[PDB]
Amino acid sequence: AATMKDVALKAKVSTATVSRALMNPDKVSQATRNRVEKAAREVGYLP
Repeated sequence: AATMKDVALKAKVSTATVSRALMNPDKVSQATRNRVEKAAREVGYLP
């Protein structure tokens, strides 16, 4: 019962990134970007 928000903290992404992920999902670092994609399937939750 995880959340895309909880993952941000786990991957120390950025309160703005995860928040922008719905506005402009093209600012995350390449490396951090690949992790998010995979991390998204794991949690499979991103309202």
